[PDB]
Amino acid sequence: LDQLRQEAEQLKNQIRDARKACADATLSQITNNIDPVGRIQMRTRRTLRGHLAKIYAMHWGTDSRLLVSASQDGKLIIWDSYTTNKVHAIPLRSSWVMTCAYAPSGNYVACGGLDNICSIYNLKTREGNVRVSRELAGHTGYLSCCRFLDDNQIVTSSGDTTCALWDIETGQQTTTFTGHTGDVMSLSLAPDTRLFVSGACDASAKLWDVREGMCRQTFTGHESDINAICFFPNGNAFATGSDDATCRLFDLRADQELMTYSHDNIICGITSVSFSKSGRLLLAGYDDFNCNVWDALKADRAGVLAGHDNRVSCLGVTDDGMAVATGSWDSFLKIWN
Amino acid sequence: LSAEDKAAVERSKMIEKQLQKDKQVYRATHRLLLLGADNSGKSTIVKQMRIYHVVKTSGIFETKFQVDKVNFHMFDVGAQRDERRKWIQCFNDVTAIIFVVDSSDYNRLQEALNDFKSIWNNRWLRTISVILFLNKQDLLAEKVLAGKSKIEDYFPEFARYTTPEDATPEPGEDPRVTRAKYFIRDEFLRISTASGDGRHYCYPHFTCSVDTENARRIFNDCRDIIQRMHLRQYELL
Amino acid sequence: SIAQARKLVEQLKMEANIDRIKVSKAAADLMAYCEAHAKEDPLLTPVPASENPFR
Amino acid sequence: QVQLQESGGGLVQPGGSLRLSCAASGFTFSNYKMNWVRQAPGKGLEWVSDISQSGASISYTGSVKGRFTISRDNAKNTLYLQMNSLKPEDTAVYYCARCPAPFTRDCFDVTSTTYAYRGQGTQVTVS
Amino acid sequence: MALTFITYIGCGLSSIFLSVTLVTYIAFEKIRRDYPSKILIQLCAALLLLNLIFLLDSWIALYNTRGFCIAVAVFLHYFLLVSFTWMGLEAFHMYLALVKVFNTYIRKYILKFCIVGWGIPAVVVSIVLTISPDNYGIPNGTPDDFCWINSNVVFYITVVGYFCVIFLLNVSMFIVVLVQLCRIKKKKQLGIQDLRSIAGLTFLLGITWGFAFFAWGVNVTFMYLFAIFNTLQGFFIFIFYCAAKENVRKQWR
Ligand SMILES: C[C@]12CC[C@H](O)CC1=CC[C@@H]1[C@@H]2CC[C@]2(C)C(=O)CC[C@@H]12
Repeated sequence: LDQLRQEAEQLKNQIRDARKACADATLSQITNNIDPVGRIQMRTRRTLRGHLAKIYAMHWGTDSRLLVSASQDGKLIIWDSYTTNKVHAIPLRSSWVMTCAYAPSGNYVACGGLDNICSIYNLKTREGNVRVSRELAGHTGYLSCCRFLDDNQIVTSSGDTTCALWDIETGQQTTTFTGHTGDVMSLSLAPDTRLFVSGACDASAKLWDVREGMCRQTFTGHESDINAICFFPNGNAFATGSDDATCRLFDLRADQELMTYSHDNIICGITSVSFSKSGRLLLAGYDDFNCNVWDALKADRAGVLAGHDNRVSCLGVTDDGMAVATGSWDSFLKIWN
Repeated sequence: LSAEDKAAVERSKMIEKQLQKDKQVYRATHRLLLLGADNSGKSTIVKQMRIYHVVKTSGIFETKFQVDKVNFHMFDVGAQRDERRKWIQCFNDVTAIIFVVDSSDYNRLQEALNDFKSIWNNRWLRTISVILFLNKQDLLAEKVLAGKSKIEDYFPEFARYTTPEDATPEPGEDPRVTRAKYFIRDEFLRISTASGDGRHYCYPHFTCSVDTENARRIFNDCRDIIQRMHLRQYELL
Repeated sequence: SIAQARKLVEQLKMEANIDRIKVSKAAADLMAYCEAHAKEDPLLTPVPASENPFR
Repeated sequence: QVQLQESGGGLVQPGGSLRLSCAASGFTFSNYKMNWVRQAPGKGLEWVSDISQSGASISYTGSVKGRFTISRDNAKNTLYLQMNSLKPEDTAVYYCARCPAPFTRDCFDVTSTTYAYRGQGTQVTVS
Repeated sequence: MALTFITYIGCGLSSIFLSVTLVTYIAFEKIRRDYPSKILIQLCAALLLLNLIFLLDSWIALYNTRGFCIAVAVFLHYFLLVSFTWMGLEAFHMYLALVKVFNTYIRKYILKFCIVGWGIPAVVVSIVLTISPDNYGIPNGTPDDFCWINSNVVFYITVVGYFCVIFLLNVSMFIVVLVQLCRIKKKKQLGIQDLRSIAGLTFLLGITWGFAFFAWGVNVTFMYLFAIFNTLQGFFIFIFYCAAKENVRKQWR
């Protein structure tokens, strides 16, 4: 510790100098000849209601039709977005769920919360009633996010500053990703399911490797807690929403700052971040009851999604990109197209 | 409307019915968040209310107690890290926050004051009333009667403090005990009545370990909280 | 602690050896992906209500 | 990234004055409520003082009401703590901590262990 | 001839501002989530219907036909009873929010209130019609040619007695609310919004309808006072419950 601190400081200085030398021109002047997105107007095509307490998590399905929503009344509801029909109202043992995931195959739904347990529910079962398939209890802190990897592996970030890749069939924790000093708030899987980024309570996001968990990269550009994270569609970049009322677009294999999405009249922190189908639009939900839409390549607001009383706390974009569904703390889901 | 679509809608309505049955139970019960450090007799209070009226790394422990045929669901955190910045936002819709404070020891008294200040002035925790419990008044009685620990050592303002005229004396209590007890209560109330502006209100109590009236006190304070909320709906407050 | 500092310095040593591309090339790749997939973006270009399935 | 560097503080006679400086980098200093905490040997983290944005809400703990003062310079990106008269009891490691979530009134878990937005700290020994 | 002009202008102002209140509360669903607003909209609609039908009955000199006069008298009586029942229902609601505070949830609260608010007056009107349809042929009416109850024997039970029960309940709940307010204001912790809001409660509960006792005896000044506040009940409700709320004004812009 006598010289380890100094060595770490000088190594960080060297990394910063390398990053500075690696930056020729920022994204501002690179995308200077691109025509603007052009004042996107989006309206509430669907309004989904039936949750009692605040809706705190949601996740779109791969078919872009069914979406799962987890609300703090201990309720897990799968909605058919087209007909606004709710399927599989799943009751939870712990009414403090903070995250929900929908398996890519659509056969399982994950939910976790303050009970330190990730419950995997089997949607398609012979008996016909949804039941808990597997309870994963290895974390010592609240589960903030969870994402299905291959219908048998699940990556869950907890409040004990650790991520964990599990093995649902055996119920044991396969790999543990450590390195965060603050509790991890969100995680996003890469399109190829070989990488994933995690944003925690520190000013840093970490790109890990699911195969061995050796934590390739760390990006430090924010100033407060990072509440949301999501890759670009191509998997070579990701956007982070933090608590300092700013969004930031980092790029893999460059370790750089591409864009900062913020405005002077914005003071509430970001809560959820998602991308459009082509990655041109970045949909960010805020604590001022809005879902400001940004042009990713030009960093200017393109549209605002009103109609929510409390904070949004969750939003997702369909795999085909037809619609965007935003939850809220007023217990109402809004689907926009 | 296809025949398959008819069944899908019919299943949803048979879902809607269950959700309506669940809403009857969710609204009947009042959820209470129980805070407090390790020194406070939080576990003793939990045990007292659990026995009186009706898992290795669990993050939340839930106890439900029914008084006057109304149910209260009280949650205290278990295996959670000391950083409460994030998971405290999950309790924005609780009826009240039971803030138990060990009034005996003073090495961490100011820590409890800072915890109360942080809870009070929180954007997502505003409009939530706190049922402040000043537990273990007996231990404070012996500690202040022996005259071994001086209050002005930790809080210098105790020297220029006198018991308020509105303070109700406890029979058989020495004036020094009452003065110190009400000094602690007023020290908490000073933070309480500084930014609430009628949105939320604090309910101090001089609880002990022997006493069994904690459930009744919580019931009365929750009744007052809901009455104030309903009056605020009419903008009467 | 000594172990924590050792782990941190080893992590920084590992992170200081990866090769990174110039920011201009990454920006060009981002533009190319956002230009070659614009036609497939329903939110970018609003489709007529005929094939829009959310009425 | 966010980094807080503490300077000043060390061996001092019981009655001297020490100035503790804290240089902040990686964030907009004026938008956060800066703090000052201490950890005595074997006593754990203990809150000492805090100051809101551009001052105007200076507060202290009971033990140092009349001795310690806290100021900040947003232009110089610095937070200062002046200790006019030291006692042998308050020898400790002092940490310049920063509240999270800018533009806020509360300040959560600053005294919690492994707080992210906390400096390395400086040792102050009084004897 | 000053009573007619003041009554007309009061009813017209009440009608227009009640229509404004209904359109504001219906077009904007962000300010009608709670039960008090869902009862306020019903009461405002009932009062708007009452004022409109009273204006129509006063203005139209239909003292020749037996059908239209009876129909308008029946509908005016029904709307009066509906307004009284809705004020009583607001009082009963505040009983379930301040006196009995626990276990107050019942399925379809507003539906069960609308069943009673528009149902019991309908039953009373149906009974008074089926006993004698001529009871509404040709005193609350200004001249002797005003379509109104002519029995003067069912007028006491169907109007006065109903109003007496409603007024007793409303004044009891008003006293209870005042008691709670006074208790709260006398809990000093360490050492015009209140008066503006309480007047809104007074007009919402129809306490000003109690001047009818003093106008029965006579008491020309009390008669004028009764004629002024009661007709302006809708306008005052709009002032103290639509414009007074800050969220409504913010959402207007
Ligand atoms: C005011 C009121 C009763 C209340 C109505 O809103 C308006 C109405 C006009 C005619 C009045 C009547 C009260 C009783 C009166 C005053 C009579 O006996 C002569 C005319 C009658």
